[PDB]
Amino acid sequence: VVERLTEVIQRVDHAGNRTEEVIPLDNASASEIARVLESLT
Amino acid sequence: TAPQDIMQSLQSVIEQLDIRRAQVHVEALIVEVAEGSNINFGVQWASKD
Repeated sequence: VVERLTEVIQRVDHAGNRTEEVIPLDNASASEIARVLESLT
Repeated sequence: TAPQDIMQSLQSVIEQLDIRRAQVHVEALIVEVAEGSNINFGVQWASKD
């Protein structure tokens, strides 16, 4: 029974995986796009 | 000095305001032709008393 809850959690611990990435911007200003994309949500 | 968006605007303005100017050669011509004349003819007398 512990086996599953090593299974469940460390499978569920995958589900909420949150990683960050830097996307460059060749034309638009990053400060605009940061206001626009944050006005949606 | 501006953000990446405003810059790309101000580069297309400066590119279009940087054009080569033409120069002009302005001649004036001031002409004047004058022609005068006059004529004067008359007799006069005098005498004693």
